[PDB]
This record gives sequence, C-alpha cells and structure tokens, in this order.
Amino acid sequence: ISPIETVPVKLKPGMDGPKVKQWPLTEEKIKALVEICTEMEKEGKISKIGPENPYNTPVFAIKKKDSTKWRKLVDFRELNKRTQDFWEVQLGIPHPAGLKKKKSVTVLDVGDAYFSVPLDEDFRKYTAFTIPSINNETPGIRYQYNVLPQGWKGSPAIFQSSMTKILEPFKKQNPDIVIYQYMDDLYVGSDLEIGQHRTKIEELRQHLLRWGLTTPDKKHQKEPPFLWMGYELHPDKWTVQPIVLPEKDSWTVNDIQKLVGKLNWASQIYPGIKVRQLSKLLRGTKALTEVIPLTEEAELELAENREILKEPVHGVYYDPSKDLIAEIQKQGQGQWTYQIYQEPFKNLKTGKYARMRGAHTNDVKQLTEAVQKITTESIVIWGKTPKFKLPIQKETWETWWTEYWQATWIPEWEFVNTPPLVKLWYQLEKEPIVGAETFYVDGAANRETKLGKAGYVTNKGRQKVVPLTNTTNQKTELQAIYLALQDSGLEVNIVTNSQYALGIIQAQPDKSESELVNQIIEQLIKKEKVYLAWVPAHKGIGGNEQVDKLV
Amino acid sequence: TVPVKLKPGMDGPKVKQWPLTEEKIKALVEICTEMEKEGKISKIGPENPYNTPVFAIKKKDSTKWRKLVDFRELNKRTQHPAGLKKKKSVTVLDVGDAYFSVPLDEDFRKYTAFTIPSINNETPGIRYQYNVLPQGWKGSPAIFQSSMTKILEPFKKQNPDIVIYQYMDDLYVGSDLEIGQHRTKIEELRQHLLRWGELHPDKWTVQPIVLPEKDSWTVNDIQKLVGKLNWASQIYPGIKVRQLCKLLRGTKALTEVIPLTEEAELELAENREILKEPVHGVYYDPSKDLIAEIQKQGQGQWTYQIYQEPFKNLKTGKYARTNDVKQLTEAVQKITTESIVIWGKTPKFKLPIQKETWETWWTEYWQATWIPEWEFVNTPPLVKLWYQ
DNA sequence: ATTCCCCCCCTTCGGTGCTTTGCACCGAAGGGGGGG
Repeated sequence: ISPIETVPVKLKPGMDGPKVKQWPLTEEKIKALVEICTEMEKEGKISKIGPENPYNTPVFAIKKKDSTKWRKLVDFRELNKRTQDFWEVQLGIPHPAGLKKKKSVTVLDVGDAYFSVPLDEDFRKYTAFTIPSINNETPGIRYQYNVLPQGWKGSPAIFQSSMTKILEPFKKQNPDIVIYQYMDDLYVGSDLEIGQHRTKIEELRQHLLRWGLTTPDKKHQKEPPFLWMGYELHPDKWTVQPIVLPEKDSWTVNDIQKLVGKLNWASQIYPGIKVRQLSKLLRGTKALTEVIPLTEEAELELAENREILKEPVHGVYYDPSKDLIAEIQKQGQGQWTYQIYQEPFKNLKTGKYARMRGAHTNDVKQLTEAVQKITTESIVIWGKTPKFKLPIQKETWETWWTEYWQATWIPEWEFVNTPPLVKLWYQLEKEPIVGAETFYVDGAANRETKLGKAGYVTNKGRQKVVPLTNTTNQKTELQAIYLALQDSGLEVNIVTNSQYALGIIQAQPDKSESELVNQIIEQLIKKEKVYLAWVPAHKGIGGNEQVDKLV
Repeated sequence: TVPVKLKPGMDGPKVKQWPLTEEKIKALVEICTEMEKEGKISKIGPENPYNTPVFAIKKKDSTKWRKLVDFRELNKRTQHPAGLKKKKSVTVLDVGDAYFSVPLDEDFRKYTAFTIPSINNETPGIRYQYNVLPQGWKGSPAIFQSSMTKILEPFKKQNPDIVIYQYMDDLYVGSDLEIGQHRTKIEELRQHLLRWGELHPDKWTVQPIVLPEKDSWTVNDIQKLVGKLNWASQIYPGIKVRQLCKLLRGTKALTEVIPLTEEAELELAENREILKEPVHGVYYDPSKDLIAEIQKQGQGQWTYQIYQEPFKNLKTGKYARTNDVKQLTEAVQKITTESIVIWGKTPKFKLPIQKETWETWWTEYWQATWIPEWEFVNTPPLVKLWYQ
C-alpha cells in the first residue's frame, strides 16, 4: 500500500451515511463479484465487517467490454450526494500543440491507481457494501473499503493531490525534465539522449514504487508513435487518432448527434469543418429514435466533411522563440474557421466558431467574438496572445469601433485579402437628407385581440395604412418602418417614435432570426442614403397628430 | 482579533480561476514561494472546497509584480472624514505590507483559498491558504484598525491639520498645504510609519447639461432639442415644452428652416437657466449602494453618473484621456478613487462593454489594489446624446 | 439498468431585467465528442 498520509474527508454537515438496499442480481454476476471481493480482501483493498455497520450501498457488475470479464461497480450516488464538496484541481485538458519538441519522450500509466491510495480511516465505514447474499436465504458477506473507491466523487481529487505530492520531490531534483500529469497518465520529456533518458525513467519508476505506486510494463510506451490523450505523438508532429464517421442510410436523431460530435472533435486539426446544416436537423425533433430524412443542404455539408476527412492532416509542436499567428476565414451563415501556426502552412492547431449569440448581429460583431475566443483558448495553451490576420479592412474596423456605442477592441492584427471580406452592408446618415421625402411612421396594435395597424404619412400628399393580424407593438413598428422603406425612393428620412426599432436598426445587422427584420435589412441595402430619427412618442410632433390618430 | 465568522446562513467563495498569461504565472509562482517560506501562506489539498481568483499587476509602473486576490465574494459575506473632500491635495499611500505581521484566525483561513494555474494544464493547480491577514479583504483594515491609531497618534497630534483616511490597503493623506510642503510632510509620515513597521478633489467639477445654441433652427434640430428637454424633465422638472412643440406641428421636411417665434425664445432661454443649476435634493444615503453608469461618447470621451436612485445624480463627470478597453479600465479606476475620497464606498459599475471582452483584457491594464462590482449593459443607450 | 472527475459544442428551457407584459440576454441542463 502507499505510505502516503490520508486526506481527512467527512460528510456534509447534518447528513448521514447511505442505507440503500441492494437490488437482486442474476446468478451469473454474483460469482464474479464474490471472486473479485475475495481477491480484493486478500490483497487488503477491502475488509470484512461485522453487524455493527448500519450503512450499505448497492453493487453491480459490468461487461468491461470484454464479455468474459465482469468489472465490479458500486452505485455511490447516495454517498456522493451526502459527501462534502471538493474543489477540482484539474482546470483543463492538455493539448499536444502546447508541447515543445523533445529529444526523448516517454508515456507511462500507473496500474491500479485508486486502489493504491489509502482511504481516510473514519470514512471507511460509509463505503460499506454487501454482496447479493447468494441466490438467497444466507446473508451476503459485507465489506468496507480501505482504499479509494471507484464511483466515489472524491476519488479523483484525492488521487491527483497524492500524485502531485509524490512527484514534487522528483521534479525538484530534476528541474530539466517536463512531466505532464493527467490523472494516472504521465508524459515525461527531456532533452537527454535515449540512454540517459531511459536511466532517468527507471529512477522515476523506482521513486513511484517507493510510495507503493506501480507502473506495469503493458501500459509503458517506449517507442513512437505515442498514444497520448487521444492523440498520436511523433517526434516532430502530432495527429488525432483515426476518426470513423457513420455511414447510415436512414439517419436518426441519435446518429446525427453522434455525427456532429465527432466532427467537432475533428475540427481541432481538420480545417474547414462545417456542422451548421447538420445541427439544424436537431431542431424541432425530440425523440432520440425518430428518423430524420437528410435535406439537400445537409447532404452537401456531409459530402464536403467526408471529402475533408479523407486526406491525412497533421499538426506541429510549439517553438517558444517564434511568434504565434492566427488567421481567420469566413464561411458564411455565421461560420468561421481559424488556423493558429508559427510558420506558414504548418498549423499548430485549427478550429471553428459558429455560435449564434443574439437575435440580430452582423459580421463585425461575430469577428470580434471569434477573436476573443481564439485569444482565450491561446492563453490557456501557450500563455501568450497570437497576432491576428483577419479578412476585415482597417478602415472598416476604424469606422465600426468609432461609431459604436460599446467599447470593443482587437489586439495586434493585420489585414489579409482573402474573400469573402467582412464589411457593413449599409450606413445610416448622421444628418437629414435634403430633398428626400420624410416618412412619419407609426404602428399600433391592440394587445387584447392581437390586431393592429401599421402606417405612415409623408411630407407630400401621400399616406398609407395596412392592417396586421396576430401582432404586437414592436412588430407593428417594424412593419411601419418596412412599409416606409418599401414605397420610397433611393434617399429617405424616416422619423419614428419607437426606441426598439431604432435600437435594432442602428446596430447595422445583416442577419436576424426574425423574418420581418431580414426584409428591412434587404430593403436598407437597396437604398442609397437613409436617415433614421427618433421623436418623442406623445408630445404633439408632426408624427404624433397625423401619424398616431391613424394607424 | 479573532472571531471573524461569516454572515449567518451562507457559505464561502467558490469562484473559478480563469486563465493567466505565462508572464504573470511566473510572477505568482515566485511571489507565493517567497510567502510560503515566511509562513504567510501554506499549501492545502483538495479537501478545501473554497476558491477565489488571483492574478498579478504592475502598480505604479515600478517593474515589480504585485499579487492581487479577488476577494469580492469573500467581502460580501463577512460582515469617513467629510472634510477630506474639501481638502486641496489627497496623497494615497500603500499600507498593504503591514497586515502580514497580524496572524489570521485559524477557523477563518479556509475561506482564503486560491489556486495558481499552469500553462497548458501541465500540472494540477497549486492551492494555498492565508495564514496572516490577506490584502484586499474587508477585514484586514478592521482588525489592524486598533493598531493604526497607535502609529498615527504621534503624527496626527503633531500636525492636526493633516487629515488621514484608510481604505483597504490605501492611506489617504489630505492637507491644505502647497505642492512642496505637502510632499515634505508625506516623507515625514512615511518615515514615521517605518519606525513601527496626488488627487486634487478641490479641482473636481460637476458636469452640467448644456442646450445647443443656434441662430436658425431646422425641423430636425427642434425635434432633437424637444427630445432632450422631455428626457431632462425627469431630472430637472420645471422644464415645459409647449412653445417648442408648437413649431413641430404638421408634416414638414426634416431640413425645413423654422423661424423661432419671439414667444418661443423665452422657453428656450428660460429652460437653459433651469438647466444651468445644481439640482438639489440629492442626499447620499449611507445605507444604499452607489451605482456608476458609464457611456462612450466617442472620440476618446467618456461620461459617467454616480447615483443611488434613478434620475437623482449625486455626481456627474466626463473622462477624456486607440485602446477602448484600456480607456474604460482607466475610467473605472479614476471614478472609484473619486468615490472613496468623497463617500468612502466603491460604486457598482454598469460598464458599456461585452462581458467576454471585459474579462479577457481588464486585468492587463488594472493598477489598483481594490476591485469594485460591475454589471454589463446590453441594451443600446445611444438614443440622442443626453449626457454630451 | 442502474458508477466517478475534467474540457468542448449545439439545442432547449427557465430566470431576469426593462418596458413596449413582449423581447433580449444568460446560465444551467439534456444530447453528443474526447481524456483518465
């Protein structure tokens, strides 16, 4: 056993140990369970208890993906509910792109990890369980855990802390050795030759064995490629382990959900992965077995993804002496791809951004969100912010961030001329246009019956009113603005009493969930010059007497 | 002192760490290693369920890193000289490296836990807890309050005119002296503190509201003016818009020139006199909290209002000065320092920024030892420049 | 038929705030992917 000090663990205040009774099990499962319990008892993992233990916990078996083998599991859900809270020290997942090129590299796994760290003496009684007392009659034998149980929510944090405590003196005495520790998986890198590295690896292995932790040779990797954390590590490059997409002929909701998940995983190194048209098939259908026919757009995206996922694609490692550069491309419909590299055509890692934040937004807003996401992700992996290459022009960004009411920023970046370019499709005039008609618009909807009218009056002798059904004040105001745009020339001044419509339009969107707003946008692009003015709602202005007592 | 129990019926902080740059991480590791040797902090395990964010700053551009802990959530669960405002010069000195000699209560140390992250998640984060009085926690000046008087008694009685105020880790020394004599007394105070171990509030001016002045007014210009007065009626009542509304009747071109009637110039002028007045009836409630709204006026111009109740402004200002986030961060630190000197409480900001934008970059340009509470506004508050 | 911890994306639903009792935004939970 590990001679490491135990971590004092208690239950939540005012709580008690579980008293659940074990559900019946088949005669096939019980034999494997009693054999496993006997082996663990003889090894010291568990101890037999007498009738003084009131607590209990159900125990079952799983196939362990081996058919013949039957792994024993314990349903610690009650204990986990009644167990004090822990703070997880695993703040993220290591990425191979952040690894530096190393002359010598090893991957080790600690066998029987949880069963090596002792459990706190006072907490062992709560972990008591009983084996399905045979077919029945004679009671089952009851055991209690002496080591970290599997299925208990406190096991990972305790084991991680114990591993860190074990490893810290070795790292202190070997400052030139990089050790990536993730649960029981160790990645050891050094610049020494193969002989010195192998000598130091055995020194580390004997150090772990001094504390009871064992490293079996079946999980010890000595030659490349290294299967590490789902990636294949080579001396100068890395790749994800092979990805197999489904080839169903009649897709379901679950099949599409699994398909989208694998494409997100593949997007970290495969460039140009799109999942927008495929994830749209998951809207409106909630049954996990319902068969969804593939649409025409979804079929196109699937074929493109299959074509992209055919050629071999690999990444490279990180050199601290060079500057990180991230380049962004736009794919349409709110989708962006990006590649982070250090030298051209050698990607450190790729990725995509397709989040739809807000009901109304433009390309410039989404570009800033993508830049912020890339910066946050890069700080985690490498610790520094990369230099950006965006398809937006400097003057466009200057105009946007100078005319915008919010504070927005982008770090050091330069313009790259790769279409499609990011631009604002229309601009609102800051002053009224001389000679253009003025449209005083107003839309009023009755809340009770959800009926209303939207209309406009103009400087000349024109005036229009249109009735709307199943509408509200906001929709009527938007429809009044739309009517004003519809029947005017190329230059128009529009005076409205609605702050909601002005707030929507003034942000310069080009896409919107609402269908009415999209028509307004497509009408605004046609116009040459447009001025939008706000007027007080009910203060006798010209758009208050002849526009309100009307629509 | 000792019992520093929390407010009844609530638990400690459980905030996440958020990523840090490797330049700042190297600073925290060196700083926390030195503090561990001195016994100020000690390593803990995962059995402690509490956590508060931590990061490092470069205050005063001294090229020496300083550790900062975000105790905003611990301060909310722990439970002022009016003549300082009228003073001429307020010097702000740091007394943070003085609570390290006062041990913290043993039962309270578990709530001060923090985690130092690692680059690329190489190792699980290293966790520590405070053994002495931490910096940034509201209880640090309160427990050391009884010890500051013993050091400020030989000084305050020597120079009664000196007004000294302590907030968090900062000492506010206010005097009516000159530019040079104030500095000499500051050095005497600094050396006096060593034995035991630049603001100008008089120059602060309120920002009033000004109506535009024109010789000829168009329909669009009057419509914009009418909107201002109607909005300003809630702040400064006694503003009536009837003789100005009578010039906006009937469908007219937005650029049509409207001749101002002789009877309407009175209301335009009369409302200007009403507008050029400090609206009284604003009394700072010591129980309620301060709210500071900030609006981006463009061209490197920011306006702010400090209020406890809507439309009842306690203070109006304007901060002038490529980097929008840095400008906003500088404004927050300047408004907060104003409120501490004037009222003694940090305001609750309503920043005109995206939440993701702020959290990514605000630590880069921060230089204060205290952190106020802020909320992010999303509705577009740009309909007319009411506070221009 | 039954476990545990961590990171991510995409969709759905309830809560919150301002105002225009509708609408926009946000966070948590469901599904999926990956690691141990």
